[PDB]
Amino acid sequence: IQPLVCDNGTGMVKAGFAGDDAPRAVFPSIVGRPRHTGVMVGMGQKDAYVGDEAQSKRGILTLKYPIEHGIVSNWDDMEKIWHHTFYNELRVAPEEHPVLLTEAPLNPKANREKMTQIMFETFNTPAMYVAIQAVLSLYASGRTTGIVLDSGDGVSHTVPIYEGYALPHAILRLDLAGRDLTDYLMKILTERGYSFTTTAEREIVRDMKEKLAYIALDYDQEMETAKTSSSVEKSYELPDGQVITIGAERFRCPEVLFQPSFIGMEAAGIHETTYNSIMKCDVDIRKDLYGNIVLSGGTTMFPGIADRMSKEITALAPSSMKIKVVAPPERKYSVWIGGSILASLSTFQQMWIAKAEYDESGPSIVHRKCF
Amino acid sequence: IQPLVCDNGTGMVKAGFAGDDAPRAVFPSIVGRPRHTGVMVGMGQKDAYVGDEAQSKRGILTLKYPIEHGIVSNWDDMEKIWHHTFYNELRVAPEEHPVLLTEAPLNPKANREKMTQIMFETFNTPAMYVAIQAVLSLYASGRTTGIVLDSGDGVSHTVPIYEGYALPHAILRLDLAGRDLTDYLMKILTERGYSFTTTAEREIVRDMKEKLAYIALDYDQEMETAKTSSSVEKSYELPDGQVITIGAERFRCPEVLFQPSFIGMEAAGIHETTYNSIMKCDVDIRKDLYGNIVLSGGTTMFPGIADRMSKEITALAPSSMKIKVVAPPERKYSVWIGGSILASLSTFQQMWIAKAEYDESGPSIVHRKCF
Amino acid sequence: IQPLVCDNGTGMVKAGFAGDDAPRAVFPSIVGRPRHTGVMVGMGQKDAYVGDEAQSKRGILTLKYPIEHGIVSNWDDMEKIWHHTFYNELRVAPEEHPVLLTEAPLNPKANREKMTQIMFETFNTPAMYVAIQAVLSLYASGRTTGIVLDSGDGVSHTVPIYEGYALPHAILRLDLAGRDLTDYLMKILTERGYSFTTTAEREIVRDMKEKLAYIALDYDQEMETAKTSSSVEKSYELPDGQVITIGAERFRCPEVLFQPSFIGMEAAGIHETTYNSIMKCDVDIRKDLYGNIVLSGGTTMFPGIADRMSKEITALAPSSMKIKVVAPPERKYSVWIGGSILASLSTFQQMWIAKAEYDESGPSIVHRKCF
Amino acid sequence: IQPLVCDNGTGMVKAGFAGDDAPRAVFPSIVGRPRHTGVMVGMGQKDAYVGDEAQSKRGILTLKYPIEHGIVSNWDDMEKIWHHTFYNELRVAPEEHPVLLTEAPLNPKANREKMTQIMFETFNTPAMYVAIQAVLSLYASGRTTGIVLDSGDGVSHTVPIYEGYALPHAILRLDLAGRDLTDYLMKILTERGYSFTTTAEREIVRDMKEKLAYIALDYDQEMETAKTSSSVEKSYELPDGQVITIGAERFRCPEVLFQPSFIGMEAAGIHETTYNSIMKCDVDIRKDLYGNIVLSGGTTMFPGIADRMSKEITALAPSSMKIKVVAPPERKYSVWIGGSILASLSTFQQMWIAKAEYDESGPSIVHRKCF
Amino acid sequence: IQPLVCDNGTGMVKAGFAGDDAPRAVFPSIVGRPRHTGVMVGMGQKDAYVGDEAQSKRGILTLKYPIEHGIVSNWDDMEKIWHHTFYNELRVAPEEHPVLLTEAPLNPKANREKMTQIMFETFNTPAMYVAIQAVLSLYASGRTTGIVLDSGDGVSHTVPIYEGYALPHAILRLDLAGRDLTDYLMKILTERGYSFTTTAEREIVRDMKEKLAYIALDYDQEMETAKTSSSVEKSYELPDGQVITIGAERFRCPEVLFQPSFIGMEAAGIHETTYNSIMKCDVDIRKDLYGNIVLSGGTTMFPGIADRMSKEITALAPSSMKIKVVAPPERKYSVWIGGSILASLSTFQQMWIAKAEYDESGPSIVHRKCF
Ligand SMILES: Nc1ncnc2c1ncn2[C@@H]1O[C@H](COP(=O)(O)OP(=O)(O)O)[C@@H](O)[C@H]1O
Ligand SMILES: Nc1ncnc2c1ncn2[C@@H]1O[C@H](COP(=O)(O)OP(=O)(O)O)[C@@H](O)[C@H]1O
Ligand SMILES: Nc1ncnc2c1ncn2[C@@H]1O[C@H](COP(=O)(O)OP(=O)(O)O)[C@@H](O)[C@H]1O
Ligand SMILES: Nc1ncnc2c1ncn2[C@@H]1O[C@H](COP(=O)(O)OP(=O)(O)O)[C@@H](O)[C@H]1O
Ligand SMILES: Nc1ncnc2c1ncn2[C@@H]1O[C@H](COP(=O)(O)OP(=O)(O)O)[C@@H](O)[C@H]1O
Ligand SMILES: [Mg+2]
Ligand SMILES: [Mg+2]
Ligand SMILES: [Mg+2]
Ligand SMILES: [Mg+2]
Ligand SMILES: [Mg+2]
Repeated sequence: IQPLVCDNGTGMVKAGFAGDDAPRAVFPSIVGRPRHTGVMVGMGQKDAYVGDEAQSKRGILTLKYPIEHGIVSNWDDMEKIWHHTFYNELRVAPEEHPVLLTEAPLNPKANREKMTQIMFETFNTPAMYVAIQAVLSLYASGRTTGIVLDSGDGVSHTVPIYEGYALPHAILRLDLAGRDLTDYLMKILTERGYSFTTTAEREIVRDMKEKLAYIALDYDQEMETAKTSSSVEKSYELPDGQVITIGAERFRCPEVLFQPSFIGMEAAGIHETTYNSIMKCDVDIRKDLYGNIVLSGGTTMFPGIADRMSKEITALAPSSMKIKVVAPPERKYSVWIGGSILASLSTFQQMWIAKAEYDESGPSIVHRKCF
Repeated sequence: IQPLVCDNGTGMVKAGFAGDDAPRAVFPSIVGRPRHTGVMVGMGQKDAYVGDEAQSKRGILTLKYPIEHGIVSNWDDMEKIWHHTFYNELRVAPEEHPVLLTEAPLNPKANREKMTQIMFETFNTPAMYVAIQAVLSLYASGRTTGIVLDSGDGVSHTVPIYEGYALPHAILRLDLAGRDLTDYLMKILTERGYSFTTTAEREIVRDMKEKLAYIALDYDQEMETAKTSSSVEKSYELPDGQVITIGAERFRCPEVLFQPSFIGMEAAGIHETTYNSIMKCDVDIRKDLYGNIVLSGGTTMFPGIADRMSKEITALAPSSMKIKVVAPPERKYSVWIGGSILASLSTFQQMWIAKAEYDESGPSIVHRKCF
Repeated sequence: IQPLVCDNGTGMVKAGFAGDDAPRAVFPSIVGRPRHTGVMVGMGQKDAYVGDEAQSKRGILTLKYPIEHGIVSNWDDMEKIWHHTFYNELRVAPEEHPVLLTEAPLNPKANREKMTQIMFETFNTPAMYVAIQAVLSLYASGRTTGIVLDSGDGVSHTVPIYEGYALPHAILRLDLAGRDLTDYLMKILTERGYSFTTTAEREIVRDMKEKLAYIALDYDQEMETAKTSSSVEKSYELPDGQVITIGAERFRCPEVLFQPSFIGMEAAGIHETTYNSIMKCDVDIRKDLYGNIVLSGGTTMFPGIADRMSKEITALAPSSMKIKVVAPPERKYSVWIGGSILASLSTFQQMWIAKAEYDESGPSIVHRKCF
Repeated sequence: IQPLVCDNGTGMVKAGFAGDDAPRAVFPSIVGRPRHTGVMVGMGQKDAYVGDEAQSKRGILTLKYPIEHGIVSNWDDMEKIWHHTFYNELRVAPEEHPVLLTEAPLNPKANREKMTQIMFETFNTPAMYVAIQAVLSLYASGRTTGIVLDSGDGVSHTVPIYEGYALPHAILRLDLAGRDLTDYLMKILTERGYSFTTTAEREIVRDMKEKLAYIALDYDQEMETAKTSSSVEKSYELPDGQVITIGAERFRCPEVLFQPSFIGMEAAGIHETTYNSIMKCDVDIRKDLYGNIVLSGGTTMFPGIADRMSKEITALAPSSMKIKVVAPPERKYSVWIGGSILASLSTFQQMWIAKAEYDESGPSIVHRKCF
Repeated sequence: IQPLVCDNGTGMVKAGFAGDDAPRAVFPSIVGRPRHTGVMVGMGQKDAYVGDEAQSKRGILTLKYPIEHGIVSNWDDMEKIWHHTFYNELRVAPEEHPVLLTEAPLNPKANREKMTQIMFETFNTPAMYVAIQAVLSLYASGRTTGIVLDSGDGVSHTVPIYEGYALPHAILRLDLAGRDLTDYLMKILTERGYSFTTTAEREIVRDMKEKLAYIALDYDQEMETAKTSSSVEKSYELPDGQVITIGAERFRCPEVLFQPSFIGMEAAGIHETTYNSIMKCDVDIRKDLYGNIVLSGGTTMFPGIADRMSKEITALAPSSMKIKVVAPPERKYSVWIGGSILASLSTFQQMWIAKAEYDESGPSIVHRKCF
């Protein structure tokens, strides 16, 4: 009876039972299709590889995320990911457990409504609820007032909350996330002389982004130090044994997250995003929001992102307020942990919109906006 | 058996037992309502914040004084303040102690009568009495003849008294008080370039009025000195660390209390108010009223208001009479102290109109006009 | 010798000679800066695009209004707009004609004073005057008593006037204007699934606001009708040929102007703004102000705003007084027409503060407060 | 003093003086080495044949392009091509004229920097500049806004430009070009039964690609017509008198340029390449880029490539925008003509980085990114 | 009902029933014609000797392989080999069993189509299929991912396969095979002084190639050791008792297979062939192809060809990947064994194109490209 907490994130799908501490199913939301063979059912190799099988057969597939910046945009491959999780990764009938789902804020209502329609009509979910990822990360942080800055690979949204009482009029969202960081690493590794153009090469560049790239404090001084051949240069073994010496491109990929004009995404920086979310909030809230700024999402796992977020809000904020950038471990999993917290909550048990209630009112039930 | 002395003032509610020297419950009469969330009982955050809790959650609330210039005008939030005091601030059953209540003079009789009705029928008060604030401040001043000039944030009323023998035909009341001073500080800080429009910003402006504003002697000479950048300029830290340099707006807010045409309240100045209350009194009373003019209420806590009241009555009075402007400390609390004096008085124990007497005669009992 | 009437409005700058009927220069107050190229003077493309040139190059620029809610806040780009008008749009030496300027009421005095300083010291204006926009719109309405309700894209201020005799103590100002309507249309088109985040997309959303949005009578009944797919849905061609079907978002953008809590601007509605400006005025003035309420500014060009202003003041006013909501054509240009009227007036020729008088008294001359 | 414009293209090297209309030196960038004899200096036949001499001795040589997809990858044979041009083809001392050089965009910086090092240190160039081929082709097209789609035998890069103001964040590059078309013609002539495996046979296949292959409109209908023995079949005389009847292989070689999955180059088609370069650009730029799409490079000389580019962007673009595929004559030479235009420009005379300036700053001068 | 598996190889024709382990008919594909007598039917000696009879009468015949590098090029003698097999070697009616046929990849389609036409119209085959030899050798190797390097006497083709999913865009073929090795042994035995010019002498040279020639590790060091008269010299008895001492010509015949420039076949070496077939494949496939490289065909029966293939791919591959050159026994027969595996497969029973289906669709059926 432990309800399912499926973090339906952009990059990877995290899923597991409520009341746990780590998801069982941790695998990327990738559906792979072959590119140099026939789809004959007769010999019948397969047709589609989902997640870790797609990661194994990464070479002969056309890997494509079905979702697009939170918008699902492709229902068939998404549904393939759904039943693949439910019947191969967690191995439970979907009518046995309720399904608590996650999303990015400010989504088009057709996405939430048709996702509810598929969960209720294809899988016959007993009951469900769709929650914002940032409120879940705040509940997993163990506090009541903070700003949760999630940036999960398609989105980068900020949400301020003050002792509960969620503020819908200062939630704001960007598009600069880890996908653009991967594409910028493609555009910047062309300077070294290494061709990266395919989806397998895309996943290799994404792996180099995860394991190799750090973030500096002063970008200009670090560019000054990246003139002599110093310790900023580093090698990396490719899966065919090839070695790439990555020099100044270590720190100049997370520089996009604080200078979005380097890829031409005309928007504010993430520090300016959070500071303007503070400025949209009124006074007497700011003192409790300058001191509990909380990072979340997997793209806050850069080494030194907290001290880059410090000295930069500090330049924007007045210099008499405590700038307490809080970045815990398991920032990848904070949304799932908060979903497991709310799914275990007895007070939350009023919020499970049942399929019976879906047949009672109709598909317009999913925008009642309660907690 | 010590009866309750509840100063039901406009700005803050002062309450405490009789025979004390300071009220236990000192908190503003503010009921706050949320403005960016739902009022769902299920999660059930709260619904209303009263006084100091509203002062803590000042940012996310719509703060609103229920009372209006002495007229209560909103019975539900006022009743919320009543039981919040009686069960959270003083922590006593209201049938255990009698309740001595305060009011501004010349109120509409429905306010006093329905307040008596709520104290007798909702709370089951054993006995009560409603007294004028100025007579209480005179009894706390320790004299028998004087003019008490109370101005408590919605009202500014003057009462002359001569050795007892309260004069109902020279009591006169205005509306110019600290609320209009706060709104004038909003209108005058727009010249500096600081937006103040919300109720949280209203309370911040009220705090600046309390802690920063003094009152001059000659307003024209002080405007003459407020042309060079001199010591009249002063800074102030806001709760988000913002700094406002307040220059000539220090002294030009209490200038409204002696020039009410600056906000368009077409009435007499407070000095002209008191002088005309003297002129409404007959001769052989004036000599004992020019020498015992007593300030009271929290809006007489401006630095130098006594010497501004001097030289100004002196210009109105003939120059052969002692103009003795008396302004003690605890002018905020003088009404409560006089209420504690009368509530301790054995002679006053005839005046406690009981709920039994309320059932004896009816709701018209509250206008017998005795001492 | 025809003096310049420059409507220095928030959205667009209207300017022309006195004694005319329409401004020659009608172009938005926008200074554009490039975002994907170098500012090398050698090839020297340009550096800044002003107004209609910025509107032409809307795609490759960072369009930014220099002004901010009446406050100019950026003197260099504003000065660029000034000399661009004077030397490209009207083509006259600024010392040849006097310059009558417009502003929103309750501005910080540094804005008016430094604007006068730039007009007198950079351009060498012969003489000038700064007038409130609402008094100009009343003079262009051809009446002597009314309430002018201007809402020009950064401000929304109301001014009551009774047979001349301007009342400074009932003029009141808000911040809810067309800029917030554009940002709310961004926040509400995210529900349809159309990304609008850049300044070019901002101007496209502003164009859709001008050409597509109407205003309802009963918002709740119109939301009731916006459940079936009815004629409230409508398409719009984007400059790349894209088509957006706008349904209930037609009428729910001007709903912000009568429900400012939908964006969290905690203030009164525009109807409550005007009604409270009436209540700040005394009786015997109200009968001549309930019958001559005059709309002005470009954001009163919504279809049906007069009948929305009716039935809503009528619910606030007593039901025995004529509620005559007057909304002429050319409400965009009414401030400029009234400026052309006063600039043609021989009686007004005492009010032209010359640069010689600026050197006579000093920069404190601009607050003498005469008509 | 007419500076050298050397189109350093992949296939052939075009070079000539500035201010002309056609290059003097038009010969392929091929260095040939013997394969059935000794390299004895004693008799001393030769050692290497460059370009047209290699084309004459095509049979007994191992013909090899030194460059590789824009990357030079072989400095000695490239330097042989350089001095062979400068001393046999144009016959001028390289210190007499400045050398304007061309390249494909997104090259590894070592290629540009060491090419500058060789031009400055081996040849002692007086001054130089390296320009993108697409900007040169746009300047030779005589317009200011367009998308130049160059595909010169190793690369196929698209560049959007809007009234100057070069956009570095929508330039994107592929590898599918004429080299892969030649290798696909080898792989597809094996079906006819004609062995092509050597570099002489490679050049013969390249000549058949130039002179024989057209491009269809509907590939499926043209495959339908290529079932009956129709006029799509055609003969060709080889240099030994052999005759090959080429049937459906006429049109199915440029089909690779619009179906890159036929050789397994997992990327977008050239139409999808240009359409995604449009989509990377923002709106208000697209209308001026759907109407001025410009082809360039020698591999746009297929018969009917303009009408194949039409009806295919039209299926991708919305059907309300003018799709004006512009394909001039001399698309081979457009880069050289634009180089002759900029090399004649007096405004461009600031951009000639001298060898003196190379000794001033150092070899890092070649990435200042100015026009 | 066991279907025929006829390895239609270049050198010898292997044929036998499915489900066996060795072919019954193992004889060379040679048709012999007399050269010193008349073809009179009257006495009627014979006219043509096929295979082993031609091998017996090797002296008085003009032995000629009908096939040419996979291309059959002579239909009458090939048809003689077909019915000679079917009626003298296996002794079964061809309509009794289906016939699974083998071929080299990239053949001209007329060869496959007319071979199908002869099998269906002359012999009346019930059903058939034509498979690539390398896929058969991989299925006989018992793995799913590898590179099969077949070199059967006319061809030398490499095919990479990854868990099924056959890659048509990295299959590549040469012409250097055992025929050229035999002709090079003719050209190199002229140095010893032994005339070999006839087809009988050709078969004797081929027998010496099979039984006498090994392959070295370092060719230069083995040439260094082939200066003193050492154990590299060896004798051989000819069928007339003649003895040839073969010295350095032992190892210098398979040196052609790794140095194809010694006969002037301008192509890559077999190690460079396989390495470039790896490079044509993408990454994440290479690790499973560097470790399962599989030799096949009879010309991989040289002593030490595995250790020559090692240290040579190892010099080309990076030195951090396992180079596992796998060379089983029965590399001659691996194609036939894999054909017997697929001909026994029940899943493969969809692939038997019947003569009925040949009359259904037509002769274009043989290019449907399924497994
Ligand atoms: N060590 C790391 N450093 C920087 N980024 C990381 C690291 N590990 C993971 N990431 C980023 O986190 C992403 C996956 O986490 P997350 O954003 O939570 O997925 P989702 O998109 O589902 O929210 C990866 O795409 C990667 O970009
Ligand atoms: N130091 C001060 N200077 C000027 N005014 C003050 C000061 N302290 C308090 N006040 C005024 O006193 C008010 C509260 O006191 P009081 O008038 O007694 O409340 P009530 O309205 O209940 O009578 C505040 O609203 C403030 O305007
Ligand atoms: N047809 C229309 N319907 C609604 N609003 C309009 C219309 N036309 C113009 N507007 C509004 O009027 C504004 C420009 O007029 P105005 O407010 O006079 O400019 P300013 O800010 O200079 O006063 C635009 O920003 C737009 O928001
Ligand atoms: N008539 C033609 N039809 C198709 N392609 C052609 C034709 N003429 C030339 N080409 C192609 O143009 C190439 C040479 O031109 P170009 O691409 O400008 O050289 P570069 O590689 O130097 O840019 C040749 O390799 C050939 O592939
Ligand atoms: N012991 C051996 N050493 C080297 N090569 C051999 C040996 N035995 C056979 N061969 C080669 O194998 C060839 C026959 O095998 P194979 O290539 O399978 O025939 P096919 O051409 O039908 O594929 C002979 O022509 C010979 O060149
Ligand atoms: Mg995630
Ligand atoms: Mg009080
Ligand atoms: Mg305007
Ligand atoms: Mg070229
Ligand atoms: Mg064989």
